[PDB]
Amino acid sequence: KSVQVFIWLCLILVAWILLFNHDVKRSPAATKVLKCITRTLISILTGAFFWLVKTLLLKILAANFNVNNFFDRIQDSVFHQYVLQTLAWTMRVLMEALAAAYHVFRNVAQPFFNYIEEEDLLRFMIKEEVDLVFTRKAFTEWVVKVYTSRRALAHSLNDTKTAVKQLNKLVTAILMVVTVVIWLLLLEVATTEVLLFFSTQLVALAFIIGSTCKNLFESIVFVFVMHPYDVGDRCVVDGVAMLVEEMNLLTTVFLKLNNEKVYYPNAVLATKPISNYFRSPNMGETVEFSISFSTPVSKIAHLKERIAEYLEQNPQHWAPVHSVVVKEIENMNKLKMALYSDHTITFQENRERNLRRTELSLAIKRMLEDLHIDYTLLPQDINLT
Amino acid sequence: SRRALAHSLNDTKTAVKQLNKLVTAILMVVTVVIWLLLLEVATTEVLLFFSTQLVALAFIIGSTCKNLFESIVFVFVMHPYDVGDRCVVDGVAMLVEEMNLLTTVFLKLNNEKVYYPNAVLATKPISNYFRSPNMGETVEFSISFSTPV
Amino acid sequence: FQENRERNLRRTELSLAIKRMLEDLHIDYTLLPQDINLT
Repeated sequence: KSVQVFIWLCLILVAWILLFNHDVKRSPAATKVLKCITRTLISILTGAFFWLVKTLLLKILAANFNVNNFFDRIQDSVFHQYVLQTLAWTMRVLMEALAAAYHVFRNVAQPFFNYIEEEDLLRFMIKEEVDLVFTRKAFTEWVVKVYTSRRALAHSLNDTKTAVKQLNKLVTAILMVVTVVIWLLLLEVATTEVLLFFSTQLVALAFIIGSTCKNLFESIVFVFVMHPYDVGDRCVVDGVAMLVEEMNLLTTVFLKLNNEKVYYPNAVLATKPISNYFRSPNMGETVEFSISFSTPVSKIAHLKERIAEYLEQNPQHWAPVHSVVVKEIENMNKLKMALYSDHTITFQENRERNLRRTELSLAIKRMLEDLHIDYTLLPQDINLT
Repeated sequence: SRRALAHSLNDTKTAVKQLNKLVTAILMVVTVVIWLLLLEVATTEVLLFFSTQLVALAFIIGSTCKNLFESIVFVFVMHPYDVGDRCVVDGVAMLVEEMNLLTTVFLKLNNEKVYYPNAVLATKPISNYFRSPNMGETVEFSISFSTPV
Repeated sequence: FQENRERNLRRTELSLAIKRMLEDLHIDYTLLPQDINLT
């Protein structure tokens, strides 16, 4: 549409120029109005070119956001469509897009059949498709997680669209003011002195509002170019974790672990480190405990073997890889000990991570209790009088 | 090691490609404006209005391409580290993941992704484990003052 | 230090060796004696 209107306007301008290109001076009054009209056509042509470049910038930004998120958005949409069947166009579909779902899934599954019914999937989709898509409780949990992910993707898309719309409004206002001033200058109504007075007032005001649109530009380049995080991702700033809520050009709203709303200046974040749990791979875990310096090495080996067995017998929560490291020796009476292991998920699920850490700590406590590992304070010698 | 070298080469190629795109856009805008000026279509007053708008916008986007230039001179000229090398910043170790013109992605010991502004790193010390020689070790323990020599 | 896991394991092994060697040598640490006057 933009190129069509641009060609329309340019053809109109050239046609007008050709008609009056001939040197036919109807009257001195006609010349002034003709010059004013031509200046108006040139000014509106410049405005149309500005609009074209503006929409080009907006479209390239939208395409960058698409390459960033629309792939996962379309994947989630396809997964949801496949699940529903078992039980651009992609951008439009994404924009358009618990107990009840679990009940529906259970009803679809054959009675007294915990595993997914192959016949039901086959009748609704091909066997290969069903296998690729693939415990009633596990299926319900997966459906709930997929729905939550789709909702988060929709919220992220809406936030990005709102930010792009606000940026479009701002740049359109800038274009409007630029084109009106361009038309005024072309019309040549103001004399010299007033023009330089306007110029000096303009450089003054330019410094004034530059002191702020510098921060604005930093914020937009931060949110767009670096793109450290998306909506709904858990991030840590200054050592405190929080969840992204709203993406604005000048600010970003975050929710702390205590459901406390926080407002941040986007410009400041550009000068601070940002960590993302959602984008990070499976995260590690650390536990701390201490034992006596007199503990035999055999007990330490037994504890290591028990830890390895416990970790390998629970793959769903902890990966087989693990390590036990001695930190430091305190007066050769206390031996600092720590265990390192990796979850099967990231820190995004804070509640699940905390529960798993508590379970691991309880397991370590029990295992230490059975092994009879004891810690004793340094003996004190007392001389009576 | 071969996989790490391939990843480093790919990251360097991607950074060079992005820099090429940026400089090519700058060249394109420069040449179009040069052609427009040579054609001599605009009159005087509009030319100085364009000039003042240009110096204004130049300050605006300079406030940021200054940091951009600092980041590129940091990643290229100093070249403190490569992809896959373990580095320590502010006393915390991490692993290089992605090399971007404006930022560098690092992974902490807990497999925690971190994003840094490349401009800031230029003003902070950087230590590289991969490029360093064999490292030392220290252990701490205490004994009684009455221990015989 | 690039191999953080290997470095940590080697440090732990060295610490255990130091612990054992100190244990065999019978090196002991004692807190400063405290004098108590009853009433």
